[PDB]
Amino acid sequence: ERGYSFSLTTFSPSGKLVQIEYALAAVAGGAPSVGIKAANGVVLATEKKQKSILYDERSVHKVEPITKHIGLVYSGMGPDYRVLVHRARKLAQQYYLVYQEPIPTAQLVQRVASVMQEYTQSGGVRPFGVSLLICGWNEGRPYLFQSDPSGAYFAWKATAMGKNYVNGKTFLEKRYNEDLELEDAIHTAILTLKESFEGQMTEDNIEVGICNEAGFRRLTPTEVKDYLAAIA
Amino acid sequence: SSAGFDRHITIFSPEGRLYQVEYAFKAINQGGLTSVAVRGKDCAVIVTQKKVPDKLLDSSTVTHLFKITENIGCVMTGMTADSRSQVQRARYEAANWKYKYGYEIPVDMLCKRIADISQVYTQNAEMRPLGCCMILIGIDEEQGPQVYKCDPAGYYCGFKATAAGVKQTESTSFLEKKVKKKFDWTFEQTVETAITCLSTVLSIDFKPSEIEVGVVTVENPKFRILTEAEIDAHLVALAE
Amino acid sequence: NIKVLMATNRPDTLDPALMRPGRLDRKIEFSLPDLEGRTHIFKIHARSMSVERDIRFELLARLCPNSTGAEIRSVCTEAGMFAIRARRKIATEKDFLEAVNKVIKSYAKFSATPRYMTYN
Amino acid sequence: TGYDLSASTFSPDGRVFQVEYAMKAVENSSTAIGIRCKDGVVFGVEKLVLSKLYEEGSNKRLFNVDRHVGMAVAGLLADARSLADIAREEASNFRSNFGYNIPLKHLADRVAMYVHAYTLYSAVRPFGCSFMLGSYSVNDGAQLYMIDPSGVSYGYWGCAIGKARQAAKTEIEKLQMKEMTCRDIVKEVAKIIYIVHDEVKDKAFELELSWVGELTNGRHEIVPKDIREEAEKYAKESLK
Amino acid sequence: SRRYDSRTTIFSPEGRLYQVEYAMEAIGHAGTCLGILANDGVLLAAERRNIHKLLDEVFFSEKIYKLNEDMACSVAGITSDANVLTNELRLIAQRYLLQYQEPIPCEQLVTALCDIKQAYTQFGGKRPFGVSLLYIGWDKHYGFQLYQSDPSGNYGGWKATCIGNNSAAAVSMLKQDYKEGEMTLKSALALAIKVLNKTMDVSKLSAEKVEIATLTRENGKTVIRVLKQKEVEQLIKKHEEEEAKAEREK
Amino acid sequence: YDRGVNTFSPEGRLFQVEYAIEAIKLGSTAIGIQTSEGVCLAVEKRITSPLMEPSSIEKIVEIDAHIGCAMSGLIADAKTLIDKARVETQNHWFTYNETMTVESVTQAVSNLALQFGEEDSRPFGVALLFGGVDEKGPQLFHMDPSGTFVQCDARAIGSASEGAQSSLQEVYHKSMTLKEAIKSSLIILKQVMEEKLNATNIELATVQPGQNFHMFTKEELEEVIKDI
Amino acid sequence: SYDRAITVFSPDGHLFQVEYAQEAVKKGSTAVGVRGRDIVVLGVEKKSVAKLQDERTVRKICALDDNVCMAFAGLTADARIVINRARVECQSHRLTVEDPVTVEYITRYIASLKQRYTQSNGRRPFGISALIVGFDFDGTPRLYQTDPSGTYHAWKANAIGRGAKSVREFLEKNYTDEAIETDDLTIKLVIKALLEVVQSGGKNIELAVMRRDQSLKILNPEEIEKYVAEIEKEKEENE
Amino acid sequence: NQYDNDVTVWSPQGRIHQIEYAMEAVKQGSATVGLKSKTHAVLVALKRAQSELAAHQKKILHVDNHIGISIAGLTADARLLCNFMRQECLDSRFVFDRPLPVSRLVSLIGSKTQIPTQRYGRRPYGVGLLIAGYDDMGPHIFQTCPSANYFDCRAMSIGARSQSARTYLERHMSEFMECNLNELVKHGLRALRETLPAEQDLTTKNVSIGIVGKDLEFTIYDDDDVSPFLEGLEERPQ
Repeated sequence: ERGYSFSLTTFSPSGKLVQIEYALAAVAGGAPSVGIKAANGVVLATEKKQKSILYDERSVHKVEPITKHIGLVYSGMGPDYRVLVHRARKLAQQYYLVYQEPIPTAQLVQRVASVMQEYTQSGGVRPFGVSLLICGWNEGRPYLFQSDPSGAYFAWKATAMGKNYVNGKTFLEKRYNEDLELEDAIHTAILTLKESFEGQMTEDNIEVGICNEAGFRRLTPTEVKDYLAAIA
Repeated sequence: SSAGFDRHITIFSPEGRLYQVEYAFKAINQGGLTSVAVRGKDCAVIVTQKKVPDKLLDSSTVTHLFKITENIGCVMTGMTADSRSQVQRARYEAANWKYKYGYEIPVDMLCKRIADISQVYTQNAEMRPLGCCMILIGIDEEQGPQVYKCDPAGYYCGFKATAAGVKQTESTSFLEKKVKKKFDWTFEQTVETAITCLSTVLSIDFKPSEIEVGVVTVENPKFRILTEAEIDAHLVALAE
Repeated sequence: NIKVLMATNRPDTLDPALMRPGRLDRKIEFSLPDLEGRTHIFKIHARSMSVERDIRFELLARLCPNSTGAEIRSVCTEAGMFAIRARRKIATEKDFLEAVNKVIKSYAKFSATPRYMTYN
Repeated sequence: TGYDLSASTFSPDGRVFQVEYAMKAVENSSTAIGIRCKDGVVFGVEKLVLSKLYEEGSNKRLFNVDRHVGMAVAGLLADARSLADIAREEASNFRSNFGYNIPLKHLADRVAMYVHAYTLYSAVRPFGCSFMLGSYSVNDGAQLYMIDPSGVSYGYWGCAIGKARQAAKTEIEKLQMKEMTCRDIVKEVAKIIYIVHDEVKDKAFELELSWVGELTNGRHEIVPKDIREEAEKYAKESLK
Repeated sequence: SRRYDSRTTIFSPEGRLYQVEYAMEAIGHAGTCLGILANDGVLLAAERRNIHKLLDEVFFSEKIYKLNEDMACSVAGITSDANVLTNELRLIAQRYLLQYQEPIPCEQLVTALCDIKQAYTQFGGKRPFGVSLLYIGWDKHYGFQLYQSDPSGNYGGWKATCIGNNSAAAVSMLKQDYKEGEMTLKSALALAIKVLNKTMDVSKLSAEKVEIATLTRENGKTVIRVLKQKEVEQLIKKHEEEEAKAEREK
Repeated sequence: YDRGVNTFSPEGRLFQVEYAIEAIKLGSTAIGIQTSEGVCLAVEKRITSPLMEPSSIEKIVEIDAHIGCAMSGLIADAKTLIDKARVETQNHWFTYNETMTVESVTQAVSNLALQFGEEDSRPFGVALLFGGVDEKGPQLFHMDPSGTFVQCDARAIGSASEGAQSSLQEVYHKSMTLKEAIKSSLIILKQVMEEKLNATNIELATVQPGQNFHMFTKEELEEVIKDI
Repeated sequence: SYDRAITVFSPDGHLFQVEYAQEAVKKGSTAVGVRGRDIVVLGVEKKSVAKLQDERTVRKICALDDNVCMAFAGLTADARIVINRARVECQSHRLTVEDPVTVEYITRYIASLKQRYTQSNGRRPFGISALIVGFDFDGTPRLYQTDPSGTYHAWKANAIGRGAKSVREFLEKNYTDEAIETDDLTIKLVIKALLEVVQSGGKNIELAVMRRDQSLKILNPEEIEKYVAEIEKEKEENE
Repeated sequence: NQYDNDVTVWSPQGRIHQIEYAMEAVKQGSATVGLKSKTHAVLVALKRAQSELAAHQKKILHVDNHIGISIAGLTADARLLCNFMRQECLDSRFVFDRPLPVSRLVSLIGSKTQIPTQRYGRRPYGVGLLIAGYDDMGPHIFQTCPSANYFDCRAMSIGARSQSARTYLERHMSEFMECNLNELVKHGLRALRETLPAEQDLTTKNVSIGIVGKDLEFTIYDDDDVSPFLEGLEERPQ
């Protein structure tokens, strides 16, 4: 537009990236979420409270598929979320055009991490305020990855981001464990999302997606209401 | 809180904020307008008003009811220039949907498009974030009428009955008191709530030359702005 | 009755600067030495200690820009300064001016003494 | 401090100061009014002669964009000529492309989106010009649009731009748009252009009048100010 | 427009580049890497930053990046910036293999990287790279090599090296434990596990926290051997045996 | 307060051009004199130390055969204008088959004396002295960083400018000859220099219709100084 | 792209970044060099070597052609690009005019490049001084130094880096025309001049020569100790 | 004074300061006076010199076969709008094979000098044009400004203390219409002799006079064809 193109993200006198720290604080101001890998597939749980009774929960979805076997949720701000959602949507399809093969999630988080780290340095932008959880079932062992505004990427067994992630972190330190089943991950995931919720949790509050090894399937409020019935 | 230039451009505060968007959320409030959208069973009603401070200004130009396509209407709040500059991008992207994909655009996707362009206005640091507030209605296959709202923060957003602008912090509190009940929604029930929800706010109970009502209804799904005579028919039809 | 007086460093700020034209007058800007006026500060300094007649004040004047009378007061100082350091008595032109080209540059390493950056 | 300098920064109370400074930059310029009748649009600009300055007919703030559309600029002058060249070029694009003469609505949109388009970046400054647009076509009627430096374009029966703005639009509600022929409306403008801007501020002045409508058969031109000379014949007789 | 500029390029009025110093201060955090004087072998050392019991350990390399048949590198500092530099650097090595049908020697691989980091320091108004990474490998001419990177782009070849700020004590320990041509890889690995014992503050050197990647020249394999924990643990018990033996002098 | 690099003053003119004029004052001096027979010219090399070789320093480069030059201030800024001004003279000769006049050279340089900015960095810090003989006779010229190009009959520059001009109008008239002017320059030079005048400090440069070329060699200057 | 003037005029007439960025020249390694009538000799000092580690990668005397030697001060990082660009320039000169590269041409290349590298938009100026010594075609030896201003400038001998006033003041007591009537007097002249330079323990003194037709010879630490031997024995003869 | 920075920033009073500072650069130039009759146009300038030995810097420069302009202020920008002036003359001279009228030339100067007064990092042009020529409808005397507002006058003057020239011209504007050239020119440079202090000439070596006519192509006279015009003037009063 002008060619100003100077990076407003600079180093501190201590040596700390300041905008990445403040962006991680903006991650900490976001909605809580937790995701657990257990021995056949990966269950992602998010926590969506509409600010009024006027609202519609049928419109906006948080668990958003990327392929027919790859899901992706966040903990941060939605308007910065959907941009790299769409960037991952376009980005997987060049892999499906070149190699003619379902893209591995390991390759996704490499490339999306390259986009985000490459975006922290470019001409005059703030970084994204989004911390992603990316799941999927490739080659027989289901994966769960987490990215962040620093462009880094981790490989967690069962983590949690958003509000009270040290509370859900210590809760997922002991209560999460060696190996479960697909339904057994849902129980402890709804419990650890029931760590920091309000006085009621319905089919409109939570929204839970899974990855089978045979393929992705986002769940419906019928079973989302049936499992949390059965408080966790 | 503040550190550096965070009170000036769209970069982060130490607390996690970004002040330019939360200035844009009260960039709407200079307009002086209440606008309420109500989704009925088979219909949806936009209600607005106008201010005519001169006798020399027209009644034919100041209508905020802008038509996007022949199945999609919209109404605008916030400041005027950002509102109209949003409209040609809405019309233009609707027309490119018609050229590229060959079928009529759902009202859902246009708010994702406008929300993403408003994100690109927010994301890049050297361009103003367009302090207008976008409100849509429309008809979809087997999904009834729909209402959506696009704030200048970049999220597509749409509910059962929503209103943003100046006075709407209490208007949403009235619509919570009016929606959650055992009442259904007929046509004149939706129109008769669309006036009275606003007349509870302003407490004026005024002439039918002030509120502009655009409506859509699945008998004839084309967006339609009511004539003043049938507006008067509703407005004295509510007076028992 | 005495029409007071005013002295300061920078023209700042705007409000006292816009108030004075309604009352005060005679705003002058230093000045500061002229290229031919740097020898005048050397004239009063020509009576200092013992000055050799071979010294040319017009030669060293141009070498020290924006030195006013303060920075060239050190010239005739560094003259007598290094004079006693070398145990000699008088100071010829070439004597101290070799140290003067140092006193301008070596003291300009940390700051070149601009006033442009003060108000800017 | 720091909130008024750039154009792309919101102020914490929620408005843009460079736009607000652009609004009152036109406030220092002289008064130029306009009004439409039932079959035409009458302009009038009061112009300033102190002692000698210019030959009669210098830098005329009445322009001529298309065959049937004209300007009446007030404010800073150079950017008004830039808008005259751009609106000229836009009428050339519509005339070349779609085969028929430009309606005043599209011209108001395509100019007003540029005037808005220079209020979103710190590359440029917002414009400091405001102008009238008068026109007449038999399938259209007489329209009169008003563009401010902020980018808002809408429709008057009559308007006024200048120092003496409110006092020069106070009296227009005395006149009647609906019945009067524009041949009366010429002297009905010149009476208050002679009345407003009293001569204690500036000693002398000089009047321009430009008149498009049904009598001129679509073509916009300046009236021959000598011909019928109806202005000062009424104006010297209008002091008592 | 220019009063929002942060001026990342200009000299600062005391003598030094102001930004490259604060670049090096970020390398001073969060990193620990070193390599050893070794014939018929060369080793790298790595310190686990995230040693929590909740990671997956499915990457099969946490701080070692294999960028050719014959070479590798060790990320220090901001990790994903090195995840730009290894894509760029791997593409440089592979295009040299395209242009010549011959494996890339390490020196011009190093300069081919450091001209880019240097290219961001010289001009741009741009945030510099914040990674100072190591290099190992084989070549036709010079056998085995080690190299060092800077955000300024100045590189040096070592025989025992320093990443990062905690490794200056490792440089004092390496000069105090110096030799000339002894590998005998159990001596080099005993010295390396010794240095990571006495430099790193956590006692007894837990077997998860460290990582060793070796490179043995085999014709024509040139094996980049990344060793598992089962051959880490008996090395740790070997060094603890040597500490229990060597402490008997007093 | 680093403001716009292209911003006017309150007086006011260009800030950075006005700052550029002060950069001429710390440069070395020079003397030009227009003669009816030709143009003589003088400069001082300003030897810094006996380490340095004295004859590698250039203050006079000769643009065409028939157009001399004299540079000042920062030399490395001057070299670019020299090398491109030569290209403009050659382009004149290869479109036109005639010698580019001494005037149009300095239009062809001073039209880009001001090209600084961000789009479309700093102005030049040189004050040139152009000599030469076209068909209009021996012309002596002078350009500044501002591009304000004017003819000067007998121009001084640099640090010595005030005393050299001021002393120089006293000793100049309309019918100066060449060898009068050549020894009329070195008097001013040995007044204004700080090192002792000898065979290594200064260099002369003359250009005439009938004494050409007649460039600049040593041991002429030995005869020139010893006539004092 | 990147439109911003970094280097502008100060109100007292100076450029900053040119006349300030010579401090990076002032805080680097020292390097001296004289020219003999037959064999030149240049050398870097204050190497500050780790003395247990590698040394060929910190070699900061290099070649462009065999005709031309390098030597520089300041931070070496910015000097690397100047060297490689100088090499790419001096090869196409071989592709043109078939004589080898004259040293004055390549010094005008580094000087002109460094000038337009100060002049342009958005570019930090180089902080190096450098020396370019080479016995040209027709057997004549000469030398030049650079400048971050970009003013090539022919000396008879060198002092750049830390304490250039010290060694540059010292070589006035060198320049008797006896030195150098012999090439061993030129080399031991350089090392004896580097006695007044930093520590001079026989470790940080790296010298290199060029015998007017030969490729440049990096001398091992073999006769540097013998020149320290005849220099210290000469100082034993000095009293 | 933080809003005195750039051309982008509006004032809180509504006056963009860079334009005002460029008007100050207009006033610092020397005086020049352009005035027309019904049948001719005459513009007269006053040169100044740097020193005694340097020749006086010229003002009036030839542009077309009928268009001539004076100048005050900067010089390099005068060469810039000079070269643009030539190029837009011989463009339409190349295409339409007719000369350009003046009144559509100056809109290219306004639309030329407009864009460097709006976008960031662009200064205005310190410029002092007094345009004069023929179209078919006679003579014209225009003036410009760095704000790009061009005025069709019958007589103006710009430069140092040029207001005294105006207050000369207003009491003779009723008599500056019918008269032919020989008294029109001296009626011109009487305003120049009021732009000076009253104790020095009014010499021959400095004043330059340019005329454009119907049977008279645009011509610049320089001290020596000027010497027949300066003869026979009245003495300056006591």
